[PDB]
Amino acid sequence: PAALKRLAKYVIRGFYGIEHALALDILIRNSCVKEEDMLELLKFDRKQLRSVLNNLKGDKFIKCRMRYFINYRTLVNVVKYKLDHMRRRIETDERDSTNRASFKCPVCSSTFTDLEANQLFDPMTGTFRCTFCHTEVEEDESAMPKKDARTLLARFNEQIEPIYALLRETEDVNLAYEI
Amino acid sequence: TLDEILDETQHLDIGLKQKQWLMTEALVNNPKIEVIDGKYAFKPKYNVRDKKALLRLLDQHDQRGLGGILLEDIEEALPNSQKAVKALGDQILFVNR
Ligand SMILES: [Zn+2]
Repeated sequence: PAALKRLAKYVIRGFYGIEHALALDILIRNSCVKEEDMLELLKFDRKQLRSVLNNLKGDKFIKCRMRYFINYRTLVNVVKYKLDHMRRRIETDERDSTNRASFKCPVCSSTFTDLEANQLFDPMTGTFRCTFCHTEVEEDESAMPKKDARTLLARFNEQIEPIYALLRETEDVNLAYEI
Repeated sequence: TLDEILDETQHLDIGLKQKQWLMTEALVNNPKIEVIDGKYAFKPKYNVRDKKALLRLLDQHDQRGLGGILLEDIEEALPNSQKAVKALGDQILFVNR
């Protein structure tokens, strides 16, 4: 599991911050990890160390082995857990509606569908007139830039895979090594 | 030596009794007095305060950086900061809890 500690080297790099990461570095050696030793070594605060440990406990990152004196060992199989749910939420914000180019009247900032201004469509002017005011309609304008968000997320969320490729690959090859 | 300190501080007339008690006992109850022989030296910091080149401690990858403490710092010509910026420029990393 030396390359299992390598997926770990890449997640600490990829995610948790210096204060967390320094503690996580100690977690590297899964031989013996007491609370008094880790406190004295990290040169951290006891309340604060307890917060980080409690945070790591929340990850189920560690299996608190009681004597009382403690020991801590990896539990996260949630690398997929962050993945399946995050991909869902990003694909929700990505998947847009349609051209959804509803007429919108710039004077009253009222919103219409292509259907809304179609009933309004004024045959004497060959264009679309707003309802209560005859001022000509415009594009959905700003409204929801879900299409720009789709493009951005795609570049941004899938652009972090290459830098994660080292670990996405190590994990995959390490899991195969574990059998 | 205590006599040399007395001398330099012009406090030599502390009385032979006190002088002696200081020399034999004050500098004996001293925690881990690093004293090769005649002359007393610095005990806490093993390394000379030279404000530079702790690459040995950086490459000492056996204790995750060896608890680099700030207690033995900021008392030099540059308040750690000047060294740190170069320390920032170099591998040296600074943080606080
Ligand atoms: Zn209008």
